[PDB]
Order: sequence, then structure tokens, then C-alpha cells
Amino acid sequence: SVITVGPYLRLHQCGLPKKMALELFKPFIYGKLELRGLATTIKAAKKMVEREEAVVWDILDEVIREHPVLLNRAPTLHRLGIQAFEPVLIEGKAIQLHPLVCAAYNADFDGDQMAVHVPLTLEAQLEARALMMSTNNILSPANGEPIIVPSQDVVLGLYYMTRDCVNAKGEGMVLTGPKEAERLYRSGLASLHARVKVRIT
Amino acid sequence: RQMLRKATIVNAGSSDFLEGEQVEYSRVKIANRELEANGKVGATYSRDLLGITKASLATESFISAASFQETTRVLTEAAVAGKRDELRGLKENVIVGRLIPAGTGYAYHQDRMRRRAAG
Amino acid sequence: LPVYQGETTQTLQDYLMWQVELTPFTDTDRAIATSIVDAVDDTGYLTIQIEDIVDSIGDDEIGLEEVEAVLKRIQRFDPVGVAAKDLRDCLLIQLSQFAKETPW
Amino acid sequence: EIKELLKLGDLPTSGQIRLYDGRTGEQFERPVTVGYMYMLKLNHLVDDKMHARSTGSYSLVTQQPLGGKAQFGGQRFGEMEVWALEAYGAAYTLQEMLTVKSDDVNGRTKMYKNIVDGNHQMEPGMPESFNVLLKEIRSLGINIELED
Amino acid sequence: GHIINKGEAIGVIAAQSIGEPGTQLTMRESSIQVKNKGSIKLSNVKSVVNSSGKLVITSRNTELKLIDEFGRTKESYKVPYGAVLAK
Amino acid sequence: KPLVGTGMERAVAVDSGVTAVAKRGGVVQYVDASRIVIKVNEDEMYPGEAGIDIYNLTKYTRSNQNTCINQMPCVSLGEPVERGDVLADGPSTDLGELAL
Amino acid sequence: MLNTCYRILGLKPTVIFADQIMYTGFAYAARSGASVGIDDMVIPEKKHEII
Amino acid sequence: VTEFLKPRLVDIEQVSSTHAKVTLEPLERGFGHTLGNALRRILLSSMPGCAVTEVEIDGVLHEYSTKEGVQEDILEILLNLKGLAVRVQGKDEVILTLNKSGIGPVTAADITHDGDVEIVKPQHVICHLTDENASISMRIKVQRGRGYVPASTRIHSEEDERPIGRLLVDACYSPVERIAYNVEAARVEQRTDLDKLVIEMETNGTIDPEEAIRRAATILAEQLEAFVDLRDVEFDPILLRPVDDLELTVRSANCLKAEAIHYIGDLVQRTEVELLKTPNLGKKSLTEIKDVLASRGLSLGMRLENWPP
Amino acid sequence: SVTEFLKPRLVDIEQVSSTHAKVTLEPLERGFGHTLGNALRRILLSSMPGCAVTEVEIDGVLHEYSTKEGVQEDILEILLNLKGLAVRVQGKDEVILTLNKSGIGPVTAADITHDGDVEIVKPQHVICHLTDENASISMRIKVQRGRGYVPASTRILVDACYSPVERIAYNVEAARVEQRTDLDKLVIEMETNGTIDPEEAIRRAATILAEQLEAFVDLRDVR
Amino acid sequence: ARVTVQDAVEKIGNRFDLVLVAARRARQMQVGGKDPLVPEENDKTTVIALREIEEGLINNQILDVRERQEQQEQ
Repeated sequence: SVITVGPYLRLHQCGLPKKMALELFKPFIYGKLELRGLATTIKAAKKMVEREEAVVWDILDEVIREHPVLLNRAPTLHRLGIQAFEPVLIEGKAIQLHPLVCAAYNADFDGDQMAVHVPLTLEAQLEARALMMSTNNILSPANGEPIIVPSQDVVLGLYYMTRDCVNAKGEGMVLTGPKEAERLYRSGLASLHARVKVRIT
Repeated sequence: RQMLRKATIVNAGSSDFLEGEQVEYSRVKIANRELEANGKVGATYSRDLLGITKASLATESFISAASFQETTRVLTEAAVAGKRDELRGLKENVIVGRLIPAGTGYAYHQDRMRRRAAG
Repeated sequence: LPVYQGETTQTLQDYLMWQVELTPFTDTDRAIATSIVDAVDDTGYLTIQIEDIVDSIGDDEIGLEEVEAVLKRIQRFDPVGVAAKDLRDCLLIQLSQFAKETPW
Repeated sequence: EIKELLKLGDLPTSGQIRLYDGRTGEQFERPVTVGYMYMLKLNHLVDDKMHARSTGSYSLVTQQPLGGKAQFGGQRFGEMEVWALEAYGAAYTLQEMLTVKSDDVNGRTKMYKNIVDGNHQMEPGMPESFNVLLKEIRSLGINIELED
Repeated sequence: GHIINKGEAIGVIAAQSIGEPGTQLTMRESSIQVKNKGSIKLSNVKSVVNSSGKLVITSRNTELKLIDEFGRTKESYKVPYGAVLAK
Repeated sequence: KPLVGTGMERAVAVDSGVTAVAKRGGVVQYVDASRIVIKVNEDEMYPGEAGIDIYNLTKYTRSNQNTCINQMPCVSLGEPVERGDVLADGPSTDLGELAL
Repeated sequence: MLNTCYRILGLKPTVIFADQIMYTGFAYAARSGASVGIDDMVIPEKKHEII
Repeated sequence: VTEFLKPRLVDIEQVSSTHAKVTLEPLERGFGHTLGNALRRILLSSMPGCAVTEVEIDGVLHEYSTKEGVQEDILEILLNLKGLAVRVQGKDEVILTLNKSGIGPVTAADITHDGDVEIVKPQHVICHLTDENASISMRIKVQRGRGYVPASTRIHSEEDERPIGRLLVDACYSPVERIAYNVEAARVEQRTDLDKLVIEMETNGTIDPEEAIRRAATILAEQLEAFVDLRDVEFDPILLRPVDDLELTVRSANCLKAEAIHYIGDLVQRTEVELLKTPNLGKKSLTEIKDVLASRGLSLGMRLENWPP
Repeated sequence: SVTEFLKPRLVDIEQVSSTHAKVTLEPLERGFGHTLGNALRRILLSSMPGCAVTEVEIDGVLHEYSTKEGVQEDILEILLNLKGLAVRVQGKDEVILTLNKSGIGPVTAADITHDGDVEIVKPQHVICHLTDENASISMRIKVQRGRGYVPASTRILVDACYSPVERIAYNVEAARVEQRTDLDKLVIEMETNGTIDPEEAIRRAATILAEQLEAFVDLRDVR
Repeated sequence: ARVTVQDAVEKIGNRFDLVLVAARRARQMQVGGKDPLVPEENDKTTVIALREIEEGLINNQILDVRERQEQQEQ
């Protein structure tokens, strides 16, 4: 599976393409078709899946919703080489990996390939949710420092938005704090405005 | 620690007139022999460390420490000596295909070990 | 390379059992089923007589009607009417399946 | 010379230019330098990289699936990967990766049946590769068997 | 944020984090400078008679230590037996 | 064609033998999407020949890399072409210049 | 900041904090522009004398 | 509101045949920017245009070959026909013919002209020929759309259709492809300082500037009409045939009527051990019914989730 | 098809309090999500009718660097608290207000004299800090009519927050109707200062945008 | 879906027996014969069982007591 950037799709999620999907969960699609009374025979379910009907996609979205998946980089050096995420269907052919998690996987968004694994048993799903989720591997298991740490464009954006040349437009302006965005978006002051007084709670 | 095992002995201690005894094994033996029945029979040992590539092969289970460096020599030594593995290591259970005694399978392994006492 | 390719294949009879497994039934129904689809050709009609299959069961409880059932259940599987027991009816089964709407 | 060439075509010598947002209609600060770069497409396209599999044809020796997309193959699990798994302490996931998705013949069909029926239960049994290893060891003058 | 529980494989956690940073390299008695105020702390140096107004050293195991305000030290600065105490 | 080049692309394209050039030609008579004919003048023409040169292009042929090698013509009709001048344009070429 | 948020508040708070921080960063790094150019970097005039 | 003085349309300018500049009346502060941005995004997102859909030609068969007498290949012909600008009348899905022989340049002027098709640029190139005995003859299908549609989208609509000889192309359905706006301060004294927004567009000649602006404004109005009133705070099993024609020999019908058995489904989702709890029917009758039920449902194998009335 | 556009039918709005409300829509057309969100946000932020306080005349020095003389709070914080007051005038024009209280300490909005059309949304809002003795003070504030927002530096004394809103934001997510997944889903989040329902404010802004744009269609869609 | 699993961890502590209890609960919930004590929200048995455990109603003792009571009531 090819890796792309997940600007959206927060930490406990991963973008699984619908073309690579509906195949890994085919034994679950057959089960859901037999349970909802959409296929009296196995052959009928196979014919309905090979034709890619709308109800097939509906069943896929219904089953893969509450079912985690796990990703694994091919070069894996430490424990964080294999993590677990929630699959979300994206109309493409490349898995979207979360940027903050990219530090762990050590990816660099160049030509790379990611391995996917689907758990079938309930115990495997519970082990992936309670131990292998990205929402649990914050600190490192080697030294203690947090793995999730921004280094990319986010840092530059924060450093730029928290600065002041000398005094921007509206220096003497005084507000309460929720008015800062209001006066920045329309008119009145810039982010680089200094000497602004506000009551912080 | 992993490098610090297989301690050699100079005194008999009624344990064995040989060389190549593990630290834990010799400690359990002396703790079960001295305090229980005869404490005058002391077994003095000398802890000589071994290299990783050398200490790795020093395992009681012939299944493990085989794929690591060499398989033929380990198999020949195990056939000559006739040793049992008992599937205590992780690689043993991996090759066999059962729950490893670690993580979520540790409870199952402890229960299976406790059940092997009675039968 | 030791196994070279060694791709295990489908085989028809092998295909028949894969759906036997996910058909729902009892142990006796799954036993007769293995018997029935055991005795089936590359062409697909069955080799042995149905009363013969009853002798292969060796059970007093097993009856021809019971066999008529498990058989016919697996008689419309994949592909259509297979396990025929002498074509005439195989044709009749494939006729069976498609719609009234077609003339003649 | 590059800066002098920008003056003949009525362009800024600095190379910067103001740009607006295509979604909010607001002028950006810190003017962005635009240009014309020569881009080339590589053979490493996504149309051939992607490859999925749920169940296909296995081999006769060691009963393992085919592999690297050779006639609908599947990916390979690694030693570093099982090490990472053991670092999490996922014994059940490991057993599933050892029996369910593996050469265990009497387990694949049962797992498929349990998933189609909605049972979600695993029966490990024993992989066929261990039996192959036992037979290959017994092919020499070395006895080996498993006790009770 | 709690103590390690039973069943976790330390051996798998270890021996994997040490070799993980694979970014190493390949293919390959007179000057004493103190940082701040300290003491001598000879740490059992054998004192012998010297020519000038000092004490000679005969032992080979010598180690100094600087004490500014407490038991914390700054450096060791091991010197040979031919060292001459200036202070 | 690239806007920022080095000039070496011309030599790389004419030397790679990926296009079709005009050898000993003086003028073009008929042009086609896969055929080019050139009537050599009497200057560079020796007796014993009709005095025409033909070039058959390569249209959509499978390469080693499963790519497509297609040649596009340059001259339109009745253009004086000299010796060592290109006639067709191979894959990723433009007027005898390497443009990928 | 994230370390203190993890220590004091908890896991879910520092997670949602990291998420909001990343969102705000993705927004402001595109609203600010952050361009580059030739005249951006400045060569010191004293270099010609030091050389 | 306090006399928001809504603007009006006036002074529509036409710079050239494919480039125009429209101006409006002064409006309140903080309206020019957002109005210009919304109008630009709507004019560039969804605006009805007219393009080519599919082309047939007797001479060539596919697009990966050539034709005796032509200079440019079939792909270049298709790429040139894609850029062809032409406006059409009330009826859509039109088909025109183009047949020409000779060695001269074939342009958009030498095409069979119908009363409901107008070419805006007859100086286009259609890959002119080179031989005298060469003669091109093809048919171009022109349709209308709103957004860019590739060739793979319209494949499912043609399964038994589209024989060998007809090649489909890509359509853009966007005649503007370029537009800009600018707000300034002018033409108002007797009142406070207002702003006026001017829109400089460069279309393809098919659509008019005023008509496009009016279409964009109507679309914006129709889309915003939904926020004015804020409120609001089939699938079934195929086998639903009745219990008839099931060959109830003696007492099967009586047992089905006494137990209040439904048509088909409820009898299928039953097990033999649970079915024996019913009044005694006999193993022979049980197998006889199971055979007829297996002929259509594989031995009563089904577990329905829900049951609609 | 030719001119058919998708209209949002799912307008479920969930709110936590009377001043906060998160509205969500259904999968809309391509590119209309962000356009509509930005348009509505700028309309409701840059120009919106409402009443607000413009300037006060407290007894003492007109300069900002005044004394406490029993107030115990700087006049800057007094004006900052006065900005957070949502005064509502039914029909009247720019009017004057005053207040007078004892020396108990809690100064609320109820201390201001009650008029006919002048109303306060919350009578517990703090106007002045806790006094130290029985000394009184006169505010002499005034309110005007306006729209949008304009600081006090250019147009005079405290501020002019005519916009009856506090914060506004919009987000766009991906969504699918039946098969294609390239649909936009808009999510609006607007915190209001008070006196106006969030949905009512959105309705008012939409009607304002409509009546400002309806003159461009030149009476289209007659039948 | 459940983002973080911390309350069930605090209810168990060992971080390992929690998985076993949740599995032995979800198995029963999926096979049948049981009823979710927590009102479901269109979620699968795994997250339902996990939230019921994190709420402080399901553990390695109440389940055994209920199983023994059901077996003795036969």
C-alpha cells in the first residue's frame, strides 16, 4: 500500500482505499449479505460482490466502520514499526498515513510501500485497540521522550503566528481574547500585533 | 545479564564433576541441597561471561539457538546427547504455533503450567 | 527453488466441498454430502446409483428420501446441475432455473 | 543577468509576487515566488504498486501462498515484525498470524466458516511447515518425535 | 505511568532499542583546568616527603575531586605518581 | 521543450539514434504520418539511382520497458531539408531536442 | 508544552491538544505563505575583505 | 439593513470576441471582496458549456494508428477537436458531419452547417492533409454539460453500444477557464465612500458574460435559499413468495396454518431440533418438506436479521 | 443533470447552551462548501445590525490614567467589562444611560436605570468591581445604532461592537451521496454574545446576502 | 468509535487481563444468550463490551459469578 499525507483524518484513523477495500473484508461482506437476507446462496453473494453494487458498498461501510486495521512499515527497527488505526474509505489507490505518526514509521513521503493487516478474531482486535493504537504509544519505550512531536510546517506556522516585528496594525488595541480572531479575520489588527492587553482566564 | 551465565565450578559440591553449568540452575541446586539436607557440601562457582554469538547457542532447548548461527552442529549435538526442549522459549512456541508465554498469552501459559502439576 | 511454483489448484470436486462447508446442515447431512459429491465425475454426473450411496452409508436410519433431499440441496450449486445421476434431468434442472418469460 | 532579464518582460527583479486564496479571497502576506519548473513523471506509478488479497492459491510445499503478486499473491511477514509484535505482547494476534493466515490447512476453512457465520473464533491446530521440517529431519539418521 | 506488570517481555523490549539507532560511523599530567571553586579530595593518595614545600606521591591510584558547596563534584583529573601538590 | 536547458539535449537527441534524420537530401515531395520521401538534388546524387530516399517511421511499437515508441513528423510540405537535419521526432523529443 | 499536558492532564487531553495544534499549524503555515527566494539569503559584504 | 443600497448591473464592456469586462454599481463596505470571490468560484465550478462527446470515422478504426494521406495522427485530431468551440441551440445531443478532400487546410468553416449550430472560430486546425487522393469523412457528436467529465465515466452507459469504429473523447464543459476580479473606490459623493467591483473574464466565445453572471447569481440564490429556513432538528429479502405451491402433501398445510407460519422466510430460519418441537409430523414428512425447501434454499440455511411487514 | 443542483435537506443543529450551537449540513456540490462558508462568515462578521455601547463619561479626569478613588479597579478594566454588555433597543435611537448604587460592592447591570426600549440580556453581568466604602459613582454611558465593527481610535471612546456575535468558524468534510465521494459537507460553529439565536442569526445573514444579491438576477425564476 | 482506552485499564490495572475479560464477554455477546447492560449506539460487540467494562460493571469476578449461577440454575 502506498503512503500519502493525512492532513485531515486525525490520529486514530487511516485512509484505506475502497479499491484495496472490499477485498480484504470479502469473508465479512459474504457474512453480512447472508445475514441481511440479500443473498440466499454463496454464489449469489459472490456474483453481487464481483459486480460492485451500491448495497455492497453500503455493507462495506457498515462493517468496516467499527473494525480496526493495522499498518506496518517494511523496514521496522523498533516496536513502533507496527501500529493500529481505524480504516476510512478514500476514493483512491494510496493509504493516507497521519503526519505525526510518520515520525515513528520514519517515512518521508517519497516512493514507499506500507503493509496492511486485518484482524479477524475478537482477541486480535482487542489487542490492536488496547496496545497497538497510536493513541497509546505517546512516550517512547527506549528513553521516555514523547514520540509524537511536531517538527514540520506546523512548527514554522506557530512560530510565525506567535511573533511581533515591532508593532503591527492596532498596537494599543485591548480586548478580552475571543475578539482576537474576530479582529484578525476581517480587519483591525494582525497576528504580529504587540502590546495587546487581554484578560486570560 | 544475558551475557552473564554458564558459570564454571572448581569444587565438586556433589552436584557434578563437570563444567558448563548455568548460574540459575546451579543456584537452585545449591539452595535445594544446602539448606534442606546437607549444608557442608558447598559448590563454589566462577561466573565467566560469554560473547553474544557464543552465549546465544548455550540454551537448554535444542529448538532455539539453531536458526541463529548453525543448525547442523546443534542438531548433531542434540542427537548425540539426547536432550528435550519442553518448549520454554518464545521461538519454540513460535515454531510450534501456540501462545507465547508473554503478553496476553502469559495467563494461559501460567494456567497450563499450573495444570501440568496435577495432570 | 524447492517448491518452484507448486500452486495447488481448484478441481471441481474441491470446489463442490468449499460450498459444502458453508452450507448449513447436520452431521448426517454433512456425511452424506461428502459421500455424494465424492462420487462425481470431471463431466459432473454422478458415477454411482443413488441406492448404492445408501449401501455406502450403512445406516438403518438413512433413507432414500433423506438422500433425495441432501442431494438435491447440493444439486444446484456451482455450476448449475451438477451431480446429475443420468442427464435428462440435468438438462431439466438448468431449464428449471431461468425465468417463465422466455418463450417456447 | 537573471534579474536584468526580468526587467525586459515587465516582471519584478526580486522574483516575489502577491497571491490570493482560492477559498477565502484574502491576500497572502510574505509574497510567494512563482516560477516554471520542468517536471518529469517516473515509471513508479500507483497503478501497478497496489495489490490486495484475501484468499487465493497456495503452494504444495510448506503450503504457503504464492507471494509477490505472482498470480494474486500476498505480502510476507518479517522477523523484525514478529519481534515488534512480541514487544506489544500480542500473543493471540501472533497465533492468528501463525495458524489462521498461515499454512494450517485444517484452520483456514474453519476460520472462513466462522467469519461467514459470524462466530469470530480461532482454532490453531498445528502448521504444516513444522510437519515438513519433522519429515526432512527424519529423512536423515536422526530420530525426532513429540511426546505427550 | 505505573510500574511494569507481570507477563511483559523485557527481553523483547530490550535488545531492540539499543540497535535501533543505526546512525553510527564506520571506517574509523601537566594541563589541569578547573571549572569553578573546588577542593583537593586526593581520595587516599600516599603522601611522601618532597624536595620543595609540597608532598610527594607514591601510589598509582590517584583521583582528585572539586568540592564547591556540597558533596557534588566537578571532575576527577587522574594524575600519575609524579604529581606535585601546588596547593 | 524545456525553457531552462544546457544545449547538450540537442546532441543527446541526435546521437541517441531515437529519431529519423535526412541523409543526403535536398527537398521533400510527399509527407505522411508514417512515411517520408525526399528527392535528393543532383548535387549530392550519384548516377545509377532513381534519386529518392524513403524513411518509414515507427508507430506504436512495444519497447523493453512496456512503453510506447512513436515518431512524429516535422516537415509539412515541400521544405528544403539539408544534410544532417532531423525529420521525425522520437519519444520525448521536440525539434531534435531532448524534452522529457 | 505537549509533555506537560501529558503529565498534568492525561492521555486524551494531550492527544486532542496535539491534534488541535497540528490543525492550527496546517492552517497558519498556509495562511502565512512562508516563501523563499534568492534575495532572502544575504551574503555578508565583509566576506570579500576576510578572504 | 439601514439602506444597504443593493447594487445593479450597468456598463457591460466587450474588449474582444473572447475577453470582456463587467462592472456593477457601488455597494456597502465588505461586500465587494466576498461577492467577487463567490462569483468567481461559482463561474469556475459549475457553468453549463458545450463540448464533444464521441467521434466516429469510417477510415480509421482505433486511435493508435494513422491514415494514408494525413500528417498528424488520430490522437492529435481528437485533441484538436476537443478544443473546438461551438455553441448549440435548444435541443442537445447533436451530430454533425465533416467530409473534405484535397491538399488544402481543413478548417471549421468547411463543415456542414445546420440551423442549430454556430462556430465561433472557423480558423481552427483539423490536421490538414498532404495527398491529393486523400479524403476525410467523419461525424462529430456535440453535447452540453456543466463539469469536466473524463472518458471512463461514460463507459458504463455504453455496454451493448459503441461498436468498433467509434472513439470517445474527453469533454471539459467549461467555456470560461479564466476570470479575475478587482474592487476599487469610485462614483459616489452625496453619500459615504462606497466600493465598486469589476470582473475581467476571458471566455471561449460560447457563452455571454451577462448570461454567465446571471446564471451564477441564480445558482448562488438557489443555493442560499436553503439556509433561509433552518429546520429538521426498499431493502428487503428477494424470496418473499407466499406459502402456496410448496406441495403440502397431507398435513404440512395444516401444520403451517396452525403454527401461524409466515410465507417463506420464517420456515427457512428453523433448525430440525427446534422444528421437532412442533406437533408430530413424522420423519418422512419432515424429509419430504426439507427436500422441497432445499430445492430453493439449500436445506433451510438462512438467518435473517429483521422481518419487514 | 443539466442544471440540477443538490440542496441540503439535513440541517440538524445540536447546541450545548443558549449562546453556542454547532450546525451541520448534508453532502453538497463540489466547491460550494468552502464558498458558502466563507461568504456566510464574512457576511455575519463584517456587517450585522445590532446595538452596543459606544462611549461613557465617568466623573473625574477624561484621561485614561485616572485614580481609583474607591473603585479599586482601573478604568481600563471597567471599559473592558462594559464592552461585554449586550444592550438591546427596541426602536429608539442613540440614548443615554446612568447608574447609581450603594457601597455593598457587587455592581451588576441591574444598577443601570430602566428605560422603555433599553433592555439587558443578563442582569448579573459585572459592570464595576467591588467598592471599598459607601462611595458612589456615575457612569453616564451612551449607546448608538450601527452595523459591523469599528474601533474607537478612528470613530469615537471605548469601542463599537455593533456585531451581535462572539466567534464564527466553518469546516468542510468529504462525503458521498450514493457512489461518488466528492461531495462537500459544511459544518458551522458560531458562539453568540446573546439576544439572538444562532440559527436566527444565520437566517438573518442569509436573508441579508439574498437581498443584497437578488438585484443581480434581474428578476429571474418568475415561474 | 472509542478513541482511547484508559478507564477499563484503571478498572483492571494489569493491562493484560482486560483483553481476556473483554474477549470472553464479546464472544458471549456475539454468540447470543446475553444482553448488553449498556445501551448500545449502533456499535459492534467489542466496543460495547469494552465500554461496559470501563463503566465498572463487567470484570473477572461478576462474569464468573453469573456463569456459575446460570449453570447451577439448570
